[PDB]
Amino acid sequence: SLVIPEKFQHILRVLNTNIDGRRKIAFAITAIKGVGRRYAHVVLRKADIDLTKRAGELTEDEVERVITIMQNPRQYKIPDWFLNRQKDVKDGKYSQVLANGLDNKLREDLERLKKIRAHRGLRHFWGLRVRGQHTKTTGRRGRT
Amino acid sequence: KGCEVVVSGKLRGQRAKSMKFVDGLMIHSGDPVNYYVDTAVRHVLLRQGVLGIKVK
Amino acid sequence: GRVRTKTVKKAARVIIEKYYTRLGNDFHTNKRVCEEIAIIPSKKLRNKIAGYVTHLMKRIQRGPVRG
Amino acid sequence: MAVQISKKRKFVADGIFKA
Amino acid sequence: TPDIKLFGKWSTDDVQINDISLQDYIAVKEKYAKYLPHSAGRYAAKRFRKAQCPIVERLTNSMMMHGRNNGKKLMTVRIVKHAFEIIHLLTGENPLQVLVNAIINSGPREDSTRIGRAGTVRRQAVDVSPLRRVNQAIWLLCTGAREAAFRNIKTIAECLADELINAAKGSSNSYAIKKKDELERVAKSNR
Amino acid sequence: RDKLNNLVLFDKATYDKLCKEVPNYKLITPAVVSERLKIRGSLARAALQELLSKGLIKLVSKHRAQVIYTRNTKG
Amino acid sequence: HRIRITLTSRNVKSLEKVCADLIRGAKEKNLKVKGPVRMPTKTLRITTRKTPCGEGSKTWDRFQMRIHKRLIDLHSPSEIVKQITSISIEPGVEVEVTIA
Amino acid sequence: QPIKLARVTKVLGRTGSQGQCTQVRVEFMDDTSRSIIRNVKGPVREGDVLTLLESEREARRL
Amino acid sequence: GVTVKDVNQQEFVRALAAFLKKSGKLKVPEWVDTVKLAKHKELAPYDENWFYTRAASTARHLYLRGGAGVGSMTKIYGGRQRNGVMPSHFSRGSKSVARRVLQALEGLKMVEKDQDWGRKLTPQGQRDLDRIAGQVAAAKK
Amino acid sequence: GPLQSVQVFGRKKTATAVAHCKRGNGLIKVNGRPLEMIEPRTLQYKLLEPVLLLGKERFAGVDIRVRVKGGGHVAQIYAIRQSISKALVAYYQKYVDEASKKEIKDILIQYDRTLLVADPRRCESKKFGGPGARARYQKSYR
RNA sequence: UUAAUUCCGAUAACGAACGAGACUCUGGCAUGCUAACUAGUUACGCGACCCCGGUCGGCGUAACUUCUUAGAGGGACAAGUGGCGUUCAGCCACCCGAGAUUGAGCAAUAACAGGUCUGUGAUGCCCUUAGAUGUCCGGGGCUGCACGCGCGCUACACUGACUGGCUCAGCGUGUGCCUACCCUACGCCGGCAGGCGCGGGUAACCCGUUGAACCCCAUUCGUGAUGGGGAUCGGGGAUUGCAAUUAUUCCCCAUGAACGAGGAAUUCCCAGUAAGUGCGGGUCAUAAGCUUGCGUUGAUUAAGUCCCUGCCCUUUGUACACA
Repeated sequence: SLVIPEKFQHILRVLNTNIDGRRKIAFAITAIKGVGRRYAHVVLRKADIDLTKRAGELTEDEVERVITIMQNPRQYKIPDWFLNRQKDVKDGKYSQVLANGLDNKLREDLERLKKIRAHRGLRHFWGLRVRGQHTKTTGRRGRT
Repeated sequence: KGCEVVVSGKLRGQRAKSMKFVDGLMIHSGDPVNYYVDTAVRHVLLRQGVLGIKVK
Repeated sequence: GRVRTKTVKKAARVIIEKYYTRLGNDFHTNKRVCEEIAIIPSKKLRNKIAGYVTHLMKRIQRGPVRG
Repeated sequence: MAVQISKKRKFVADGIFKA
Repeated sequence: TPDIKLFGKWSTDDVQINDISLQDYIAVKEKYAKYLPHSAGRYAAKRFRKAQCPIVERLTNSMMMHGRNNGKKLMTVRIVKHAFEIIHLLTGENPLQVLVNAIINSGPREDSTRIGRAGTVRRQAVDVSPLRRVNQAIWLLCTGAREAAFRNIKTIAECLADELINAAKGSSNSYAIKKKDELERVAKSNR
Repeated sequence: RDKLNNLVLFDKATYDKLCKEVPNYKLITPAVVSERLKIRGSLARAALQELLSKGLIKLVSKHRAQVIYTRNTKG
Repeated sequence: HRIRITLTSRNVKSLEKVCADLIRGAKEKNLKVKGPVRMPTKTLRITTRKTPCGEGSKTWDRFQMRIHKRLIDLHSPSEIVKQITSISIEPGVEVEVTIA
Repeated sequence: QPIKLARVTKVLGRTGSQGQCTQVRVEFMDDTSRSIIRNVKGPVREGDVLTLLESEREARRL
Repeated sequence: GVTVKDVNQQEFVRALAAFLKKSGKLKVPEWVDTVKLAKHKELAPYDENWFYTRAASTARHLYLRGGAGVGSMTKIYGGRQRNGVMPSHFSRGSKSVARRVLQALEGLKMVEKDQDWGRKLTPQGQRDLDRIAGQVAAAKK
Repeated sequence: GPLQSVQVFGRKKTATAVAHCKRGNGLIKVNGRPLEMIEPRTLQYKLLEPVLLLGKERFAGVDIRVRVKGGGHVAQIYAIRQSISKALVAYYQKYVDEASKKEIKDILIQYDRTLLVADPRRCESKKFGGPGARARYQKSYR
């Protein structure tokens, strides 16, 4: 039971993510940009997985079923409030975004505010703090 | 038992002075100041400006 | 830092010189004598006066008190 | 009466009246 | 038990301080032998009242430091209890005698200080008093446990148990004995 | 500089080292065994609970901070 | 018959004068009287800065105003203690009388 | 060279740049006669003992 | 015999939460496997059956000090909201979790919507509380 | 038998403990719980100090109901260990031998004084220009 | 010698005054006193449960004042014993004892071209005074960013983070004069922030027995910039206001930065003190990383010195006295 079983996966590759097999599953699947601690814990509670295992002890069938629940939010009764992307201003679909998708969403969004030339975009472009934060004595490491 | 009349302000020209007229015993510190020393601070209207008065 | 001021000391010397015959070695009895004979306006001052009275009188017997 | 001020606010109001 | 008072589960009787200098300023036997280190206080009021505070209560008091561990005498006493279990197991004999011996062997007896001819200055070596021997011994073994435990899996109760076993034997391994011999070196250097 | 690469799960020869070396240690704690065998404290505890339950190590007194064991008495 | 007189004052010994007066009154007029219930004192505390301007060393005043309260209960008709309560009214002390 | 035990007989006064020594006359426990003045670090009482690494070198009576 | 106060409460609540789970019919809501217990807490409870523990916790809290409504349950089930870079502050529990636990114990014959507000412990509740107390003490014997 | 009731208290800090001593068989309980269940358990022996020293022979004639309020955890533990000890001394002079009290007092007082005498320390007031009673805010030069 | 120009001594000085001390507020002690249906106790009767008793902040009225409240008095003085001291002033230890220095308020003679004319319908002089430097509305600004300084907060982890469970406070404030604007139990909806219902309280009456944090008991983690850290950022969701863009405040998922304990230097502090830890007041429609108060847990070191830094004396020199 406690011995490293046959075919224990030291390295996993899923959604272009390096998940280490030695990590505990709830903090293992948390590695990718879009999946945090809370979203990792709710979806591993959804998939009928014992969260007491390491991320290498599971089987590829248990990997795909936790990957499907991940990309299928409302399809397994995860409510509107939990999602990291709710009512997109182009799509209008309430569903979570993951690594490369969210990189596209954020980049398009701040470049959209830049191109409509709303101040948020103008503060983004001129390279200052966006949320009315005092810059008279803060933000010097990033700006020499 | 003793009195103190201070008259301060612009006296004998443009730079201000403070003339201090005391006679007898006068205490300054502690609780007995509350019920032995009777005070009165006032302002008077003279042409040069305000003359401040302090009677103890 | 228990140095008695001129108030306590002078009051003690004046009380003994006028009323030697009542005051004694016991602190508590001559606390009550000083209370009656002297109209002293506070309790802590009465205790400090009475305290020094039963130190002066406890040395008058030994001999050469000056003041 | 109907307004019914607290003892704190009443005694301060009595003090300010004199002031 | 109107008989004798164990320190949780440790025997106070037949524990002798062999050194005569740290007999007067170490309070463990017969009268100062209590069940707990954690007592009221009222040692800090006067000068030499610190000397009579149970040496196990002195160990507890000194063990907690660096802001986060301030006013946590309940956490500190549970670490000392657990360490006392571990020094009993690793060694075999009485944990009180382990602590006493470690404190006697960790105490310096000559150390340098800046002296008069105040015209300029001079660094001359002087003797430390039996109370200062206790004070520096307990401080140096407490910072020995702290500095050893900081970022290493070896838990603090086990870190104290190492430092107490080491110093009690007169190791040269213990942080307390290294620092002592360093002070007595600098003393020899300027005497 | 240095990095400490401890195991997450048991090797066969490390499990041999555990079940044979640990019942002669006069002080067995998750900290001691993790240092000697190179294992994570979670597995180190899990093995110590497995070994106590199977009936080899002798527990002294546990706590949420510190869980202490020792060797079984021979005579 | 349970009439209640609440005596409230900033001065204590002026409050105790009026309080000790009304008990003397109730006892000399042969009336059942619950002794003065000393309700906890309230400390109106205001702490100000001492300076009118800004550029003095940071010093604070600590103004206090203590307010004291006794209440004395009586088992009697209204108009007897009305004649008593009308007697010995001081400038300091403040009286409020309820019937039931 | 043997470490010797000595009983502090009396405190004289405090010395050093910032008053961080006790000038005390310390009598040897081994021989009843020999009393030499030494500077003492830490809080020292009258009627305690010292462990001298040398028994010969003496402090200056200031 | 013994009562609820005569045994260690650390073993009592686990015994009573298990006792309720042996029944296993506690009107447990839908969103149990997605919810965070307070907006001062960060993660969902480590354990999966946190509802039966809290039901038994509320139950013995009404036993010891009765007449307690949902607002006193949010007060008693409070902790630090460590505000990140700003200093920590006391924060309340989730009103929904406390209300639904009491409504679960109301539907079951243990508590009662009490006059002067809040919920009492009914004689069947107190009985089951006092009997398991004896079972836990006889177990620790 | 008749009334043999005495109520005696013990303060160490803002906290207070009151012990209702009265004849029966040995039973000592604080807000319902026995003395093995009052928290924290780390301070077990600090509660058992008067029991362990006087023995169960002296206690077994009477039962004590302690009730506590104010202060914190350590405070209330030093309050109750004082309250039961003071209550028994006060009991054993009022209803049995004066030599029996003299025996108890001398044993308790010489182990530790705090079993009878309250520690008179209380939290000192804060003053302006500082975050505590004596510590002051950081003065800046240049 | 003292905390002190505080006293004793010496003595051409003797006797006094202000400041110091005394005084006032508070801290701690009373099984003594006067009193309590707006504080509670011990009994007692009913009522629930476990096996006569145990627990009961479930209920209800005979004794009472220990517990709580605030009034009066009492109490501690270097008084008692022993040493050192010109044997004086007093200091040191030790007993009995609740205390053997609790903390603050007040504060001399005189001075500074110290700060305030943005506190004043205190106020001389000057300026403006109808396209106003007045008074109002409308918008922006005081938040602007290569940079140097000052006061703070969270950190860098295992004595720790996380999730459960268990268990203890003290100060306060509360419906507004104009003033609009209060503190809130309880119940249903909601994941949360809130929302909708009916009440209490102008108060030892209601929030409330203020179920606070730390801490304490047990899981998870395992020396990894890591379940440490929470800056920066996207989206959505609530509340206040006439309006939140330049994010007011709050919620949720997301994003996961430098930081491995900090060079020259340098601040504060000796006992319920440092420090940790939370809680009220002020500001306040919205409202604490500030300040001002309150408990909670509770140490290391010292009973010294003029070495550094300041300040005050006495002797001394002076051609200085706006010094």
